[PDB]
Amino acid sequence: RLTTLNAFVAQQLVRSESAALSAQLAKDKVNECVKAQSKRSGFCGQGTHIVSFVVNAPNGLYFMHVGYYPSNHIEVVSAYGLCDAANPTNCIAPVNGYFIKTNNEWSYTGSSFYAPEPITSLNTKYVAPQVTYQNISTNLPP
Amino acid sequence: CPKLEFANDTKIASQLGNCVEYSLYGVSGRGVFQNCTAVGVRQQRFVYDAYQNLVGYYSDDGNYYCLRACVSVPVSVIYDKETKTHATLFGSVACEHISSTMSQYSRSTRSMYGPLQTPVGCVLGLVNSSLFVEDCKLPLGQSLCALPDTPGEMRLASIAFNHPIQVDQLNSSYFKLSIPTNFSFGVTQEYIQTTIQKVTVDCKQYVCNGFQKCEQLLREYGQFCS
Amino acid sequence: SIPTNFSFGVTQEYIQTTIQKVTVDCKQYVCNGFQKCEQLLREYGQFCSKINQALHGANLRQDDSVRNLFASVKSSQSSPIIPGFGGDFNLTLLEPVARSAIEDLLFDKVTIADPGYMQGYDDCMQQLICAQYVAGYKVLPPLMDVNMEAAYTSSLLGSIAGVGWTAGLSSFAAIPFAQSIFYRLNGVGITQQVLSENQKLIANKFNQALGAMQTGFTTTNEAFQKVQDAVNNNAQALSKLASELSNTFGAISASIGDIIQRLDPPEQDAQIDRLINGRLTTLNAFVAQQLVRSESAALSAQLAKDKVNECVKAQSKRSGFCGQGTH
Amino acid sequence: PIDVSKADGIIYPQGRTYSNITITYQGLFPYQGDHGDMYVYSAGHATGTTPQKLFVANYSQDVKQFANGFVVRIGAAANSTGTVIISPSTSATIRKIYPAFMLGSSVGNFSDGKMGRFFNHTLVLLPDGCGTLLRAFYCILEPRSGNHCPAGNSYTSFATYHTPATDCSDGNYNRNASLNSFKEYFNLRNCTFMYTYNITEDEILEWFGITQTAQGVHLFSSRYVDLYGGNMFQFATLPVYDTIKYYSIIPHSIRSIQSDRKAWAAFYVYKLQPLTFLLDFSVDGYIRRAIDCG
Amino acid sequence: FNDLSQLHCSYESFDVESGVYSVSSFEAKPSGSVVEQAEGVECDFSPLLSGTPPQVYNFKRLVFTNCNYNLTKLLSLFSVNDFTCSQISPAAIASNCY
Ligand SMILES: *[C@@H]1O[C@H](CO)[C@@H](O[C@@H]2O[C@H](CO)[C@@H](O[C@@H]3O[C@H](CO[C@H]4O[C@H](CO)[C@@H](O)[C@H](O)[C@@H]4O)[C@@H](O)[C@H](O[C@H]4O[C@H](CO)[C@@H](O)[C@H](O)[C@@H]4O)[C@@H]3O)[C@H](O)[C@H]2NC(C)=O)[C@H](O)[C@H]1NC(C)=O
Ligand SMILES: *[C@@H]1O[C@H](CO)[C@@H](O[C@@H]2O[C@H](CO)[C@@H](O)[C@H](O)[C@H]2NC(C)=O)[C@H](O)[C@H]1NC(C)=O
Ligand SMILES: *[C@@H]1O[C@H](CO)[C@@H](O[C@@H]2O[C@H](CO)[C@@H](O)[C@H](O)[C@H]2NC(C)=O)[C@H](O)[C@H]1NC(C)=O
Ligand SMILES: *[C@@H]1O[C@H](CO)[C@@H](O[C@@H]2O[C@H](CO)[C@@H](O)[C@H](O)[C@H]2NC(C)=O)[C@H](O)[C@H]1NC(C)=O
Ligand SMILES: *[C@@H]1O[C@H](CO[C@@H]2O[C@@H](C)[C@@H](O)[C@@H](O)[C@@H]2O)[C@@H](O)[C@H](O)[C@H]1NC(C)=O
Ligand SMILES: *[C@@H]1O[C@H](CO)[C@@H](O)[C@H](O)[C@H]1NC(C)=O
Ligand SMILES: *[C@@H]1O[C@H](CO)[C@@H](O)[C@H](O)[C@H]1NC(C)=O
Ligand SMILES: *[C@@H]1O[C@H](CO)[C@@H](O)[C@H](O)[C@H]1NC(C)=O
Ligand SMILES: *[C@@H]1O[C@H](CO)[C@@H](O)[C@H](O)[C@H]1NC(C)=O
Repeated sequence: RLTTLNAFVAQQLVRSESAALSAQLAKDKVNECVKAQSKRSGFCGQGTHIVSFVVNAPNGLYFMHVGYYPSNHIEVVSAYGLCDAANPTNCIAPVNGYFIKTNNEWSYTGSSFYAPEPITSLNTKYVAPQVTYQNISTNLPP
Repeated sequence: CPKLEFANDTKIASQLGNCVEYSLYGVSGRGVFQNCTAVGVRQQRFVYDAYQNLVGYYSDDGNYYCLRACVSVPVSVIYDKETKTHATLFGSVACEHISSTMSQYSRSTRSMYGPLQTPVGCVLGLVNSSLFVEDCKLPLGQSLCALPDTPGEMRLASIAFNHPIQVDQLNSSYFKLSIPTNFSFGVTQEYIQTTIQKVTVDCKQYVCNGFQKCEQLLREYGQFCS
Repeated sequence: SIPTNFSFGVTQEYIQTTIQKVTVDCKQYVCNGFQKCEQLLREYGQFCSKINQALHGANLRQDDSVRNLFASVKSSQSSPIIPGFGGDFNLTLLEPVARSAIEDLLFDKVTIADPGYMQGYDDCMQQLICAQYVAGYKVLPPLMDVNMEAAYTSSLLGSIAGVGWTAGLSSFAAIPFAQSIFYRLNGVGITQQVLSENQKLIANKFNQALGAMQTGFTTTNEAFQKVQDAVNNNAQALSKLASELSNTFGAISASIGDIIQRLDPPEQDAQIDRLINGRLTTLNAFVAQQLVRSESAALSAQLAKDKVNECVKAQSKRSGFCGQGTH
Repeated sequence: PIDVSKADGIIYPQGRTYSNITITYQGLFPYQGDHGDMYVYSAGHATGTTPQKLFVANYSQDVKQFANGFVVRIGAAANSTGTVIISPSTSATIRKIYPAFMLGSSVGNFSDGKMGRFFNHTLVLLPDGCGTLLRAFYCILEPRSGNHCPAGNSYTSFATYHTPATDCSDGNYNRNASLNSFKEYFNLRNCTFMYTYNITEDEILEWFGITQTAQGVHLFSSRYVDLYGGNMFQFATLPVYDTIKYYSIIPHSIRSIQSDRKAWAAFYVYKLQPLTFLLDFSVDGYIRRAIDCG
Repeated sequence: FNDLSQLHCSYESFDVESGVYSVSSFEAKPSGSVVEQAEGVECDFSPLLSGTPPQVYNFKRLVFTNCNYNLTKLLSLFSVNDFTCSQISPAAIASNCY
């Protein structure tokens, strides 16, 4: 029986340090992606994390993470930089977006969904000339 | 050695390349013959491994023969609950042995299902089917799986590769892109073990469990439980 | 303080993700096909049964970790692999032929003793790999196929070009790899000017930078050292099976047939008692060390998946977390 | 010295041969780079063609404990030219010679009080006929009691002469006359058994090993298989009754003429103690590299 | 009795889970047995029965190697008053090779 209890003490201290490890991972989960949005790829929630929710369990702790789950992906065209031919230094780049050659010319789209909308100053910012960018002359963006 | 009516049908050349119970007048065991090139001192006659087991042998006439081991077929099993379905697997082996000579306890078979060549070996109890399952719950190893019928039969399948949506690239200023057009809000769900049920114990309610004598005996052990 | 010259230095590392997923039979290992051994086995046997589903549970836990991590790293949409991709860069070494030439020559230099997953037993009848069944065990096959991690390498190769543009992984943007390098260098703080007229020299020295690690594959690479030490870890793990039956564990001999046909039944039962006791404690030691290896593999797999999702497909801002210098 | 990385005279495993691996083993080994138990034979007095009175050292009265047997190198000075021992100004080509041993378990003083008497049944082995015969015998020795005799007066020590002009020329071999020279000093009684060996002659050096165990006295050599190599292969197993704790070398004389005095071999004896060495079994199985532990 | 017997006994219940299990494998029947090595003269126990039987401190010694022995020609004519065997089975002393 004393040898069995030495084995018990050994496995209990193993479970103790394992619970300690689970404690810093627990605070990492609850403080990074639960009370904020993690900037890490699939850190606690798969895909683009939106929100997370946490609830106690009699020996542990329970985590749902509601996240953006894309579907029905289609094939489109995107550009690299909208720059004037007369003024190559005048370039624009999207603020975390994309250029889409819409029907109805390149316009802004969010970087996660089929959400096309006309190019404004509120989603782009001026950048440097490059040889790999593109010219437009028939309709310069505002 | 003791005397014996010396059987002629016991020679080394009789079952060369075959598994036999070797008994070299004290060197006892069971292994497989093979013909090799002579290595080591021929007067020693016995060549051993790093783990005190014979590898080679200098024959009396002078034909050097190796005996490594009589390796046998590794056997595994599959059984599914709530569908009375079960089959046997044999690792890295051609379908070479039939029900004649096993060992241990009584093997059980069903109606003939038969021996099929898999890359992992030989299988009994499967029907061939070029199927593909991406999310197999009980795989068969390498990239193999079987799925039971909803008197059912598990049927063969390879572990399918999840093909990503193939999008090409353009070497011009124009660039090729791909975009989600619908979505959902998937819930990633998991759990951790934070704090287990903590427990203590008495010395004398676990070990003496109330024994007087036990008491006086444990006093020499003393401070161990403390 | 400001530097006026630069180069591209490579940092080499490795993570032991998935340990050897093995199994050991009760009777063929502990008992080795001997009659009185199974009748005495009957005396005990409680240990053998339990620790077999314990190792089964540990193995399926490792398999669940493996399938979870390959589910996580699977880019939902990727780029095709062709020879000559990546511009002037000689990335043919990482380009799969599938078999990528870099991992081909790593498999050449790493002493790989594949445990006969297709020949095996037949490899033993035709001629250490056969030594996986002497007393008896089985390192299970992978749950994967080569070509399957070839596909995952293709997926992450596409994700290299597709991810490192903007946080938010719903859009896949696998840029032509030279312009992807241009955008990545612009992001990490290099002016567009020198990125506009001085691509040639930086491309060439990046080329011999990636060439030098090819010829640098020797003992001096610490990642090679931890790979081969992991190989030695697997070797000592299988020696914990292969070497202990030579021990008598205090008996007068270590061979079972020796005991059963050269000893009296009571004394031979006592010696088998001693042998099975020692062997089951060696099994408990095996269970403890594989539990340690399993939890270490779990945390290493978590580390590897975090490294590959943050600072591999994208550019993490953590200073020198996975690459020394401005990675 | 003796190198262990060159494996200069170390016991082989008796029945456990390996290949291409390094293996540890606990047995009887000496240390590394040791000195030895240096003795050497020589030729007697001579003038013209007649050989006069003998020429031996005090090596007959120098007795060491048996411990765990001993290893003898033979002909390490062979192929070479060394000075003649009796005449230091004279030099000649060194020829290989072989030693004659006696083994027992008692020490006593001689008829003149010099220590070295052995009682009861004792073993004597002797090379004869230019080393062709290696005859051994476990008998009762009887000292003679005449002039210059071991139980007699005017005695100093004991030696065995040899007349190579007539003893071991081509053929003949002089009906093992060095045994008669031993008989010219001692006598045989109450003997149980007797062994004799045929060993050929060569010019390469020789490694010999002697040990005892309760099953018998084990004698190992290289020549029997490794004539061109070198190892300890058990060429003899004496069925001994009692263990041995004392031994001595019998001095040997050669009846060579003065003008044709030839240099003989300068042999070394190294003692064997319980050690544990690591061995490098090569692919062919020839042990050539070993290393110590302590 | 069968694979399901050793299956369910390992789980100690009539209900188990689905799964790949390393069931206890078999051993193929060997093709036979080989008994070969050199034998010459048989074992000669004559000096045991020859001469004066010596004393308990004069215990006379006999070594036997490379011979063939039979206790049915030796122990059968021995009028054995007492037989004991320390840490060895008495029956197998005439069976195995040493
Ligand atoms: C006094 O001088 C004589 C010279 O006559 C020396 O004798 C030579 O000794 C060397 C050292 O062993 C010998 O070299 C060996 O030769 C072998 C080939 O021998 C062949 O030819 C002879 C003569 O015809 C045949 O009898 C024999 O069967 C062979 O057919 C090589 O194979 C040897 O190499 C192998 O052994 C060594 C040692 O184990 C290994 O390390 C090697 O890797 C390899 O496996 C070796 O090279 C030479 O042959 C001898 N010559 C003669 C004429 O006998 C004496 O040694 C020397 N004595 C002293 C004390 O200095
Ligand atoms: C807009 O047109 C101008 C025309 O001058 C482009 O500038 C040159 O384009 C050619 C080929 O397209 C390149 O070989 C030259 O290197 C470019 N010149 C410079 C100074 O870069 C420009 O690339 C076009 N696109 C923009 C400005 O986005
Ligand atoms: C990319 O690197 C590989 C690896 O060295 C080069 O392959 C070598 O090609 C030469 C001849 O061109 C052969 O002699 C070598 O044997 C090859 N090496 C190997 C390891 O196979 C390849 O040429 C390089 N390509 C470019 C464009 O630089
Ligand atoms: C004997 O051992 C040597 C030493 O290990 C073996 O030589 C090795 O062979 C392998 C296989 O080609 C090489 O990868 C190693 O570089 C070699 N090492 C050395 C030091 O040479 C040799 O193959 C073995 N031979 C036999 C018959 O077992
Ligand atoms: C056994 O083999 C002897 C020669 O060995 C040959 O080479 C080795 C490397 C092995 O590959 C072996 O199979 C080869 O035969 C033969 O001289 C001998 O005749 C063979 N035995 C019989 C019964 O044929
Ligand atoms: C099983 O069927 C597939 C195609 O259905 C075939 O490729 C394979 O060779 C078959 N297996 C055997 C053993 O014939
Ligand atoms: C997305 O799918 C849901 C359910 O299938 C549907 O109700 C919704 O209209 C879809 N949205 C788009 C933009 O296709
Ligand atoms: C940087 O150093 C290397 C080698 O010392 C040299 O070839 C290169 O021209 C240097 N570059 C600059 C910008 O100084
Ligand atoms: C040695 O050989 C000779 C001739 O071959 C023979 O007469 C003699 O009996 C042999 N002696 C021994 C001990 O073998």
